[PDB]
Order: sequence, then structure tokens, then C-alpha cells
Amino acid sequence: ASRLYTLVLVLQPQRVLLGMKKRGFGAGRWNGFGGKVQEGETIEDGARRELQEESGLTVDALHKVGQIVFEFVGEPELMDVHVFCTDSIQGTPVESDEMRPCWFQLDQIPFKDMWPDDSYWFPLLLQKKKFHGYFKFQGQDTILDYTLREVDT
Ligand SMILES: Nc1nc(NC2CC2)cc(-c2cccc(Cl)c2Cl)n1
Repeated sequence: ASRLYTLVLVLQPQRVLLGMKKRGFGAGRWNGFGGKVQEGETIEDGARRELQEESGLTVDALHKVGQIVFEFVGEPELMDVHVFCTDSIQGTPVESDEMRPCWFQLDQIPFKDMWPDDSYWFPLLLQKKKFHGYFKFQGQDTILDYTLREVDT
């Protein structure tokens, strides 16, 4: 059993857009835009919806770059996160209060205040790779094990 999620990274050559989650699961961490995919909606439609809802941005196209499965030890349900990137945004970020948006220079990505897994997979988005990942967590802060299967693009 798994629950499906999306994550969208607005990635330009000089910078990336991240959001800080203000409350709920992952509050206090910079991340892409995303959330749970709903019954009856395709993964890409859910990615677009979450991007709109959280940042007020629409996009012409999304591109799939990766999938990551997360296991929390002791919990039966896996998280299955589909990761997309875009540089085709319409509008300018609108600050919700699920997320606080902020652009970051690519050599100033705030890894210490991101989910720990991002330190492993996020550089793959800069390194011309698509990937499938699996991370075993013990609580929220501790990676016990991970795997990454990567292909150069
Ligand atoms: N970068 C990153 N890393 C994550 N690490 C998993 C241990 C939590 C989870 C998420 C994420 C993605 C989409 C929706 C939601 Cl709720 C989340 Cl939490 N993002």
C-alpha cells in the first residue's frame, strides 16, 4: 500500500524556486511544491493542481525527472513521490500559508533546512539525470538506508 504524491521544482539556469511549509507535515523545511494526488486525477494533473494551489503558478509543461519511494520503519504505508521540473511558469509566485516562496541561487540551495533525502537526489536534477529512489526513514530526520537508480540524460 502506498499513497501518491507530487513534487514540482521550478528550475531555471541560475536559480530554483522553493517553498517553506508553514504548518503540517514538513513544516519549517524548504521544498518544492506538491502534495497528495487525489482519487480520479492523474499524477501530472495533481502536480499542476498543487503548484497552482500552493504558489498561484500555472505552467505550460511539466517534465518528469524522478520517482522516490519513502518507507517509515514500523508504518505499513509507503509514500510514492513523483518529481517534476519546469521552467515554463506563468505568473509570479503568490505567498500562500501552506508555503512561503523564495528563489535560491543554485550554489545556495538550503540543504540543511530541507528534508534530508534532498541532499542525495536534488543534485541529480543539476547533473542531467533521471532517477528512481528509495529511502528508509526512522522518524522524520534519520535516513537508515537508501537506493538510487540513475540514468544520464
Ligand atoms: N523533498 C521531500 N522529501 C521528502 N522526504 C520524505 C521523508 C518525508 C518528502 C517530500 C514530500 C513531497 C511531496 C509531498 C510531501 Cl507531503 C512531502 Cl513530505 N519531499
